[PDB]
Amino acid sequence: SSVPTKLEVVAATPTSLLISWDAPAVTVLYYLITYGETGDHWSGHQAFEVPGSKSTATISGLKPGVDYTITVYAHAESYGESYSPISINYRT
Amino acid sequence: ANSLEPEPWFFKNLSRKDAERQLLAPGNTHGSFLIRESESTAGSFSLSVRDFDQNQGEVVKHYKIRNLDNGGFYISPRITFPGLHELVRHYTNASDGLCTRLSRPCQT
Ligand SMILES: [Zn+2]
Ligand SMILES: [Zn+2]
Repeated sequence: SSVPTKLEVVAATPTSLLISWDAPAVTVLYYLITYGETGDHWSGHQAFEVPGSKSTATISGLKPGVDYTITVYAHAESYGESYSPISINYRT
Repeated sequence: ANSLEPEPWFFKNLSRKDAERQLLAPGNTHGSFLIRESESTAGSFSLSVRDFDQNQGEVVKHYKIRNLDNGGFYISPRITFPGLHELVRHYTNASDGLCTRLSRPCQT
């Protein structure tokens, strides 16, 4: 099972997405969120950090009509292994 | 904390294309690697690695090392490291999602 759970888009424009997820019981210092066109190799994805107290994030600067894969990685320590990530797909 | 200048795998102001010609110089093979600082934005690093051949041609891949707010670094969001030294030893033990295991600093 993954941390967090219930990743979903909750708002969309042609160039941005708002995502939200179920607040986890376990400790989270920070999330790492990656996004990029489905099919692209992971090493070309964009990535950014949100603090472990937020349960939403905004992804902007997207191109319309593109399939994005969005993945959320929860980190329970300053350094080390994430929990099992959670991932969704969505088209702008 | 100035601990990168003695590292044999660290190359100060080295461009992506100079990293490729450096890693394609004689004496390197798959696993040969370097970390370089970006020439424009100080503090942002890349990992360049000599890959497995493709279609009898030599290959060099590049990975952005990304910066944590807490000062650490990561390539894959699945594992984060307190500095470049731990990042390098981790990917020297296993490829763990990189094209190839880091095996030898780039030979000059
Ligand atoms: Zn729902
Ligand atoms: Zn693409």
